[PDB]
Amino acid sequence: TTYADFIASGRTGRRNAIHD
Amino acid sequence: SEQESVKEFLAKAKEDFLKKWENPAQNTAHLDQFERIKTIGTGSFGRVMLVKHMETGNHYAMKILDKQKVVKLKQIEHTLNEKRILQAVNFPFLVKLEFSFKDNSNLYMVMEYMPGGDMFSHLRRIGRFSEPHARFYAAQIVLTFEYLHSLDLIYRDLKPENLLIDQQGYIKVADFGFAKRVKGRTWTLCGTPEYLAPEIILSKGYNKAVDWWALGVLIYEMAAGYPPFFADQPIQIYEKIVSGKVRFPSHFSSDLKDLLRNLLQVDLTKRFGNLKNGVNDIKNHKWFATTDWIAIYQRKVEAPFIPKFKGPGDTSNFDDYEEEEIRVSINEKCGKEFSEF
Ligand SMILES: Cc1cncc2cccc(S(=O)(=O)N3CCCNC[C@@H]3C)c12
Ligand SMILES: Cc1cncc2cccc(S(=O)(=O)N3CCCNC[C@@H]3C)c12
Repeated sequence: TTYADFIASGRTGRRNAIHD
Repeated sequence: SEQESVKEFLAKAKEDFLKKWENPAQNTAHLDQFERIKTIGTGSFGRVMLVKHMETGNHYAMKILDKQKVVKLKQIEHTLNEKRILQAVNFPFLVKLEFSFKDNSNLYMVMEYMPGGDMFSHLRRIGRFSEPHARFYAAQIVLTFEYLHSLDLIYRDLKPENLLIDQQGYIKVADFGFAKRVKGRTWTLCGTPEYLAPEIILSKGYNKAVDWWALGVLIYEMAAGYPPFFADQPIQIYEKIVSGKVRFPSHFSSDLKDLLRNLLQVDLTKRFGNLKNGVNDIKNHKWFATTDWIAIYQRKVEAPFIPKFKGPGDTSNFDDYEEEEIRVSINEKCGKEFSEF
């Protein structure tokens, strides 16, 4: 399921803004 | 005549904003007036502490920015924008800046404390919100953006991480790091990768329409449990955003999907919020037919989720962070750069 793909992915924690 | 009342509310709000925009509040407290309790959050710019104002006993969230790090990160102008804007605005779903000041080393922004936590933590735990639940939060952002955009403000960092839940279950937008007051186009690459409109990614020159794209991303994530464009690395997210394809979960209602197709619209001549009817293409969309816009503003709708109260200074809805101590140098740093702060 797509949801299972997400929760196993690299970006499930708080995401930072991008710089410069 | 709904629309005429909104116009005059907004005209009055602009006169209020402009007075403060032109004459900003400055140096309204001092570090030594606050007891520091616990670090309750950090980004890649500084750190946020639960503090107690000793003269009143009130609790606040104090953002500390190291001036030398702001300068090295080339965030001078954005930081001046952030404070100038936040001290001028006044809306129920905007976190209140209560005091601001600076010393030799740091800038400080002391805001109202929200013990209920960020939307982000609640969303990840629960998984996804029901359509009605997502719609209650989305409504508050629609109104908030109508307010901000009317003042020529672009917000540029919508995401659940920047939304805090107050003690009535309503939300407050709580970080203005990239907000800017601009007529016409602006060009800075900023935002959060999952939430960036295609015209930002493509270095194209952009406006408030980026906020409405971002609202589509937020509604999608709230209702699905994951973002419409996700991948392990940012360049892979950007490829997905600029492709022009989105897939929706099968449980999304047909009204929700139609809303989102209109907000996640690569074509700027067709994106909702950016047409001749403006924010009214959104407020009148079928997904919003049960939303009483005035009742949301007045905070009369019953919240789907009230975080449990445990004290005005309780921190159990935030994670633990390593404590570091605030060091104030005996020499002034970056005095000229931050003179207006
Ligand atoms: C907001 C702002 C506010 N005050 C002074 C400024 C001086 C130079 C540039 C800006 S600025 O617009 O922030 N800026 C620089 C950041 C990246 N984009 C280019 C653009 C010209 C200022
Ligand atoms: C916990 C908290 C609690 N109360 C008020 C707050 C006001 C602004 C920011 C926060 S904060 O969440 O610490 N915070 C900033 C740090 C980076 N993440 C974004 C988020 C809005 C508050």
